Amino acid sequence: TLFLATVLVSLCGLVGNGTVIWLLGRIKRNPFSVYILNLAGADFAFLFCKSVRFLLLVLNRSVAVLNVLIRGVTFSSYLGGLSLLMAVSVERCLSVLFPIWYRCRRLAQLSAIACALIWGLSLCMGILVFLCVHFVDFLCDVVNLVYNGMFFLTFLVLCASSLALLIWVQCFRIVLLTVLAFLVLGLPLGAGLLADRLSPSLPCFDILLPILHLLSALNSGVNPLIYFFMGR
Amino acid sequence: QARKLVEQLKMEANIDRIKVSKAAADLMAYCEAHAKEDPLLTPVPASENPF
Amino acid sequence: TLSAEDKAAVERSKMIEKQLQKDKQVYRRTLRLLLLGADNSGKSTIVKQMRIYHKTSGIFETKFQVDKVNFHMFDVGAQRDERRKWIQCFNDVTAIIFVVDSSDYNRLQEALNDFKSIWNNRWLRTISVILFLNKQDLLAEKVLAGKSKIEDYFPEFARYTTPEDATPEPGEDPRVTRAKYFIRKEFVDISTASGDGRHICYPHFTCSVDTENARRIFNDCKDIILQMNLREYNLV
Amino acid sequence: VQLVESGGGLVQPGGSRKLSCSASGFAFSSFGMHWVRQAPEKGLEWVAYISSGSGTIYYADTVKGRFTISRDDPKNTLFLQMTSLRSEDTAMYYCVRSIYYYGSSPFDFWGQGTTLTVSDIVMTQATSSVPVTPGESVSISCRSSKSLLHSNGNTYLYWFLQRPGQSPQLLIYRMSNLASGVPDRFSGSGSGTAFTLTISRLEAEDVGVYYCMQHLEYPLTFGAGTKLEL
Amino acid sequence: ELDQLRQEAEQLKNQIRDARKACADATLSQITNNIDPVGRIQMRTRRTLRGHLAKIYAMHWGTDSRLLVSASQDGKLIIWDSYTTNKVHAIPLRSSWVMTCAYAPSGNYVACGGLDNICSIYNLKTREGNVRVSRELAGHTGYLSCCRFLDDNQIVTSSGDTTCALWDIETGQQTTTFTGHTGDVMSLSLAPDTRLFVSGACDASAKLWDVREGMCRQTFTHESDINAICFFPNGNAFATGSDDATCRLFDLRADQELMTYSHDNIICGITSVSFSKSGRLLLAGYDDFNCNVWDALKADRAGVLAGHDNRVSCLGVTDDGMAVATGSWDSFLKIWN
Ligand SMILES: COc1ccccc1/C=C/C=O
Repeated sequence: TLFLATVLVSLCGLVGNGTVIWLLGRIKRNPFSVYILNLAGADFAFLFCKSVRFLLLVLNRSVAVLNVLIRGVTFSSYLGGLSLLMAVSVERCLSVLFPIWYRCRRLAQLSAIACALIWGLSLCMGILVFLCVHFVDFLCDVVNLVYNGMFFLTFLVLCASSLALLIWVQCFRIVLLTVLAFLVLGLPLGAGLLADRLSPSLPCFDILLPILHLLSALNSGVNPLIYFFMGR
Repeated sequence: QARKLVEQLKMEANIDRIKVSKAAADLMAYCEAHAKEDPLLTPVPASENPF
Repeated sequence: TLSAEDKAAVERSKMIEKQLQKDKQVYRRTLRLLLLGADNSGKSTIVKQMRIYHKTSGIFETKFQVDKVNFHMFDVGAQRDERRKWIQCFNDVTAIIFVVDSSDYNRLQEALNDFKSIWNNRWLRTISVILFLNKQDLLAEKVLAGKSKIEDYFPEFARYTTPEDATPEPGEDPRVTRAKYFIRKEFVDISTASGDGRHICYPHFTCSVDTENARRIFNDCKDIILQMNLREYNLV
Repeated sequence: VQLVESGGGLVQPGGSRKLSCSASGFAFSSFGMHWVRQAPEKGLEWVAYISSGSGTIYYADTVKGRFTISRDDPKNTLFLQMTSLRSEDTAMYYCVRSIYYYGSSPFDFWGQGTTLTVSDIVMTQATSSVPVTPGESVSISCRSSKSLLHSNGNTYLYWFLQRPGQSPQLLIYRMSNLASGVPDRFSGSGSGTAFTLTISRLEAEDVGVYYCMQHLEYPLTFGAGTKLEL
Repeated sequence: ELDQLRQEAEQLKNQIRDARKACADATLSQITNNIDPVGRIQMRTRRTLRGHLAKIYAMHWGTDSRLLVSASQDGKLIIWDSYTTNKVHAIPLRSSWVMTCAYAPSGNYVACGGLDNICSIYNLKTREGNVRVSRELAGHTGYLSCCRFLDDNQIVTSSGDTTCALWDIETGQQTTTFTGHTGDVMSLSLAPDTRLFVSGACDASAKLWDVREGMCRQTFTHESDINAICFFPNGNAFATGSDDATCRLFDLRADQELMTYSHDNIICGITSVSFSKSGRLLLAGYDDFNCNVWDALKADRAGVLAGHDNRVSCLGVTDDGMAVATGSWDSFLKIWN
């Protein structure tokens, strides 16, 4: 049924993510490449854990506690997974509005600091929401808002950056797609959070989930493919 | 300005050349004599290699 | 496994590496420029202009900063006519500044030849050229006299009309600008004949009394940096 | 190169004193700096070491905690702040220049020293005094409890000479190399745990106390030193 | 009478050509045809050095086969320890445009030079403890392309003014000037006996000079600029790598072109040429971003280094033959073994 290809498509996405983490590390290192490498690594961790879940579930020779690990890291694979794009897009705009600053006066390690600080504020507040989503019933509800706040602004900023670059390229085919390429990468991650936070609102995807898990695998399917076209 | 060229070329013409065979033999003999001396030709064992 | 002396040597190496990182920041924050031209071309006048207002030695350096951006501009003296061998040291300069005397028509043709040699050079194939058509106060005084027509040296001028494009806003005789734009196009054609990445020619009209040359260089170098950002960072 | 130290004198026990050595005539900021001492009638004893860049500081066992070494590179001066002094800390304190790279000679220049009075690879030099006459070859021997031949290839032994009433002067660095400015008559040889310094054709103005110093591992241990008298 | 002088010169050149052909009874390939080939020579990057900030234009080994000096366009002259990768010195140059660096045989001095037309000789064994510019030789009218030491007091420098020079460092004067070339002299190799040296220039011709007497003994003729030159270890042959993708091996005792190392798949220019200790391996750096190891006798390719991202600008084989150091325009030196 679904797992006939869902495992296959997920493994294909895993292979593609290995391919992109491999090509980016053997190609020259530029500030945008650090962020793309980090995004590929995040998707690598998520898909490796997911594939381990398929391995331990199809064989069933486990306790299905990896699931408890997945949800709890997922809320961090979203925020960071969006924030990184946010970061990149902002940096992308800074590459054109302030070219001398970006080429000359920018800290070479600023990319590797903004990444690993995004994660430092992605999981630190992302694992915490899991520690608050299920464990505590009626408390730390304001904290949840922060996660949906820091997310929302991020998404907005991403748009407010990406569209900006568009209006800069029209105030200046393959080039055009790249500019808003990253935003379609943010297309699922905004939706996945919308799916996750509104799953109890309209829960009827028990049958769809096996297809959705394929779709999520399909979500991870073209994800390494677009890492190349917008990271070549 | 052109007599220097003719004098230099006269000095270069009156040299004592040797047959190319003897020079080739000398180069081959030098390469054979110092054959087990350069690690690049015959790789030295990793114990004697400082790199 | 290292000895005490070996550890001290490693620490000295790390200190050297620290000074090298500081020197790397200094080297990156400065923009290297190379200034070329002929003896007729007004070239020391330009270095004087951007210095005052901002032996057998070979390399001359003229540092100057515009809007908190440092520029190191290098002029190559005490070298012979052949240039194909020391031009490889300038594979990484931000821009090559070529100064061509627009006043002298007789030597103009060889100026185009030098520009072509610079443009189509296997080492400067990724190096933009900022072009200064210098000595134009002399160009106006030469074209408003009628004693030297470009047709006597460039036969194609008689069939050239000024394009429906920009014009010098202040009072300029409408065929002064015709001749000036013809000189400009004679270089623009060579630039656009074989174009690539980072290989764009910025033409500018300048004089000795002009004090805005540094701003022109800064704007052109900023555009060069923008293009390298758009290329090395995959934006185009 | 000149290196003059000051700050000595009488200190009542339990006091505190700041020794300062000012270095003029060389790149102080690129040289590691040692503090050594000599008791009133005894041998040399390493006290402290501050590396170039102030990133590696080492102290002796009889010195750790009480003494703080520091350097002011812009002012070109190194300071030893001595707290809770004892009667065993009375000595002439010498400040020793020492650079470290491939081929470098540490312990080249020694200061004139400051006299302060308070009111482990053991290296043995059995010959405490060797009678000598000018014009004859002499040999001074040193042993060690641990072989100094490091795996890299070089043995870290240093031979110093201290003429009467003067500061120690480096003779041989790393057991076979000859210092800069020392006559070719001095030679060093040996293997790990056994070293010999040979002076061929001894000529007066080379008499005094000869010391052996190990540099394989901190702390650096000296020897009693053989006293060559005319 | 310029016609008469030109006619006499043409007749003399024809006599030289006829005499040089009269001694070419056999070619090096014919004699070498029987000895067994080297086989694949695969050398791996053991140590890589990552200190410089810009393109490396030159290196030179020390006579201890341990230390090496590298010159970069960033105005730095770094003396590296090969075994431990440690940086022993980092001399800041007064001019950032450096094309040549030299390490004295004694290890005391190091020479740099470039577009400044000055040969700057730096002292490394000073009591002050910092590297200082010992002297600045300032007599050339063109860029320096190569400087090599004869001893601690004499240097030989090739310049773009079509002239080479032999300088006494203490006096600071050109003891001798060599004035035969008609183009930029771009490389320079010193004979092991240090009594002769071959200089390659942009006139597609190498010239052999007597240091003591100042004359040009014999001139060898390539079809482009000679960018690198290096004696055979014997001292009776040398190799010139040129802009056309050829490294040619000439012999002094026969005044010939013994062999031409070239391949149809190489269309780039040879930047650097060096010999293995035995002389049987000719290593050449290329604009193709990689170094090719040729068999100096069979004229066949033996191996490829291929570990650089930009053009290999300098190459050097240690005196003991342990390693071949390659310096490219990617700011990295690589020690191959
Ligand atoms: C299952 O959640 C999702 C739903 C739709 C699209 C993506 C995801 C998850 C992506 C991983 O970060």
